[PDB]
Amino acid sequence: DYVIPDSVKNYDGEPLYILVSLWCKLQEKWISRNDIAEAFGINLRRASFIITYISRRKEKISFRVRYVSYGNLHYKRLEIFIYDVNLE
Amino acid sequence: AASMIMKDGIYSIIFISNEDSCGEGILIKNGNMITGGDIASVYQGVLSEDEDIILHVHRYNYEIPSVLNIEQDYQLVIPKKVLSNDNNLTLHCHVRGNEKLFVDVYAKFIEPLVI
Amino acid sequence: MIMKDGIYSIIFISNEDSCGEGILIKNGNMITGGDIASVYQGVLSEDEDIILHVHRYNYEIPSVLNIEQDYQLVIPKKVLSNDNNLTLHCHVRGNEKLFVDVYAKFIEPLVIKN
Repeated sequence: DYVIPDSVKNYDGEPLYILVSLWCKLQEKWISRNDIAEAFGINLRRASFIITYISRRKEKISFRVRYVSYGNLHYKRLEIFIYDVNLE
Repeated sequence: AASMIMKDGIYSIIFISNEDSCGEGILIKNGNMITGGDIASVYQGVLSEDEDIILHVHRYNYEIPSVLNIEQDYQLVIPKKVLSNDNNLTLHCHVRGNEKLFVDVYAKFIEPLVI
Repeated sequence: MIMKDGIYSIIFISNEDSCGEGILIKNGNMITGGDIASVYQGVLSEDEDIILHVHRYNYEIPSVLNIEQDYQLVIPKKVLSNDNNLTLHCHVRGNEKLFVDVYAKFIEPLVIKN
């Protein structure tokens, strides 16, 4: 299913996307697909969708999203930076 | 500097809304017709061949919010001119009847049509 | 009877248990669609089984069948109908041990009819 980084071990109950967002906030850096899949032991399709879904939950997560060159490998990928998360 | 009728075929698209919500989809152009979809919505339009393209957007997956957070069917306006590039397109598409609401679409050509 | 023109969402699951989601569009005898990593095309010869060509455009993401080139899928007509739900068994041409199970759900007819 998925693994929970030691960074955020103490949030076992929260839904995956909250868990990911919180972890992201703790990196303070632009996070891509591969960064997430790595750290949560999920596959890449799943990692992409998580980013997509997070970006649609603006009442919960405050973030920015750019689409940027990497590599390259002359392509762009979606990266996300998560300011903070509301759990109330 | 070229009109919106350019190559028939299949495109991948990436889009980002004015509030930085995003999505991934595919899009197919076939004559005067535009069809495509993603994980939560589908879209269609006719190339009126003289005007702006009206693209109709319908949500089929209610577990996931619209990228513009609209809770019914809406329409996007796609500009007549598109400007072109080498297998890459960047488009500004606003919601019909409200210009402050929009998506930036990054489209990449994959393949011609088999017929 | 015969499958309806329109836009379909599809879910597919392989024998290696990878799964994925895509869209599929039917426009007469022309079948086209794709997902996050690959796209597909075929024509309904309307007398045989349908051959569907799968092309990978994003190799940063694995095929659900873990094939890392272009391949062909076989879709049998027998199961295609005019229902709003469809379930399909589709194997790789020349290899039945490699396959995907597809569930198709009808969303919407086409804007210019026939």
